[PDB]
Amino acid sequence: LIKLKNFTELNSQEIELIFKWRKTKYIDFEEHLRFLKKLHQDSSKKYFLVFQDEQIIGVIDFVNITTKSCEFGLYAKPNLKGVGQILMNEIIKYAFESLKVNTLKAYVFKSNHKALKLYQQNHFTIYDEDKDFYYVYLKQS
Ligand SMILES: CC(=O)SCCNC(=O)CCNC(=O)[C@H](O)C(C)(C)COP(=O)(O)OP(=O)(O)OC[C@H]1O[C@@H](n2cnc3c(N)ncnc32)[C@H](O)[C@@H]1OP(=O)(O)O
Repeated sequence: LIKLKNFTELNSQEIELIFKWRKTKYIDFEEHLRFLKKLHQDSSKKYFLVFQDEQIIGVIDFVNITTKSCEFGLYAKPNLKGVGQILMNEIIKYAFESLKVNTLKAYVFKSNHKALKLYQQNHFTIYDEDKDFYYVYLKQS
């Protein structure tokens, strides 16, 4: 039902679509392609387009991937609501089962209450804070 499409396999329609989330100019298109090219070359980052029954519902990402940890991010398709939990399920499953990391980490601006609540609901704990960010983690064991 829920499937992950690696950014390394995106087609031009998908690239067009997702980078507009908030007449494509050549410089924007070219900058998106250069990003996708870096993803082909960098095993420490992985971005996925997430599908639910052949409909796009958001993007998830894992960066600073090591054998023990990673950072993650998520972004709901902007016309959809209530898909954060699905994206979070996928993030945790993929990190624990596919990357096999013990620690999942993120940081978010303190004003991002939607994201914080979602992380807290999935048993994340705030372990640090600076002027801009809260830093959260979840450990498998
Ligand atoms: C790459 C990155 O940007 S990573 C940083 C995190 N990602 C982002 O900030 C990207 C922009 N934001 C998003 O894509 C979305 O807002 C997401 C994915 C974070 C959340 O999406 P959704 O789950 O669709 O949002 P939704 O409107 O359902 O709200 C999620 C929950 O927070 C709750 N919430 C909303 N506002 C508040 C608030 N002020 N205080 C506490 N909780 C709140 C909702 O009631 C909801 O509760 P539930 O989980 O009990 O149902």
